[PDB]
Amino acid sequence: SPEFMENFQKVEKIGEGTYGVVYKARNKLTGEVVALKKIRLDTETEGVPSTAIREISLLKELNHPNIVKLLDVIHTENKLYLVFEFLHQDLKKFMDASALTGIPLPLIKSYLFQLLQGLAFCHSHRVLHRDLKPQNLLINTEGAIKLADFGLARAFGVPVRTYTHEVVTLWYRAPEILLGCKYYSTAVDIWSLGCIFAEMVTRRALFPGDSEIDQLFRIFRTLGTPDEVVWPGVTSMPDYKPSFPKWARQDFSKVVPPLDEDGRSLLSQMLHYDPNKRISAKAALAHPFFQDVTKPVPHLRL
Ligand SMILES: O=S(=O)(O)c1cccc2cccc(Nc3ccccc3)c12
Ligand SMILES: O=S(=O)(O)c1cccc2cccc(Nc3ccccc3)c12
Ligand SMILES: COc1ccc2c(c1)/C(=C/c1cnc[nH]1)C(=O)N2
Repeated sequence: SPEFMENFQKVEKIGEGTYGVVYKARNKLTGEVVALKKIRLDTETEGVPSTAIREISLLKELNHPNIVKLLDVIHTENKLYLVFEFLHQDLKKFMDASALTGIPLPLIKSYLFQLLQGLAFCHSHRVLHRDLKPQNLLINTEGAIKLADFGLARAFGVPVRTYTHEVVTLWYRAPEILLGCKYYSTAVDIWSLGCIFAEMVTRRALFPGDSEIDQLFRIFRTLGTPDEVVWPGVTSMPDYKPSFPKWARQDFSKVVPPLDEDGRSLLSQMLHYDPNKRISAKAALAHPFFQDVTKPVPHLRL
């Protein structure tokens, strides 16, 4: 039974994603709360490009406990509304609410483990998220965390220039992308997740840059400016410049003080410069850091 936008009551804005504001809404019929993503279509040059639709088809096929569920799609004139299951909060809001004490370690471990399961599934299904950030990681009352707001390799609808997409995205962007690499791999998601892991532990973003070059310099200042020994081929990457400052590597003992050797070991493998040495989602699940992983329920307040 087709739904119509007149069947949904706006409740409040709950997020700012790649396509603008995300609304919490209530289906006037069932009384069910949902999340709405609006996409403005620009049927100009030729209409909707098959290419973009292909990526979306793969996303549509995804079915996993750690990937937000799409409940319905609503088409209008030049618009597209996606009706999603509503989850309590996103990771950014949760961290902001827990910044005075920080997220308990078992929860950090549980969320990272679940995100790795979600990514392992995506990567084995030809799907990369590409824009991982705390804001698009959704947590529910039952302790689950889910991936949402996937980035497409190909632009789909009309772009939405927000701080989140133009700037925040940069903070979690893999160095090979910043250096203009030809074709990147699923490893770019592992980098993003590694940055998020660090952030959950320190309660502060690891590399908050405001431009690609500033982002790159912030990364070099902490992990050290990469070289051919550490990352074979780095000096020949499209945007690499011999004139980049040469910073020495800082110890994770200083970068993420609270973590023990198992945590640092995992983090180091996720933030490896060489995409070829960066741990895979599947391999990460077997890391000893998750030896005592459980399924705790969070302390959500609003
Ligand atoms: O294929 S649909 O079932 O609509 C669909 C289902 C779920 C998510 C979608 C995201 C973008 C475009 C779609 N299709 C689309 C294609 C052409 C014009 C407008 C929307 C999506
Ligand atoms: O919205 S997302 O949270 O990524 C999403 C979540 C769950 C299932 C999805 C299926 C198709 C397209 C999506 N996203 C999408 C990405 C780019 C443009 C249009 C739709 C899906
Ligand atoms: C950006 O894309 C999406 C897709 C489905 C979603 C949310 C966001 C979403 C966000 C959210 C933010 N704070 C509570 N819920 C939600 O509950 N379901």
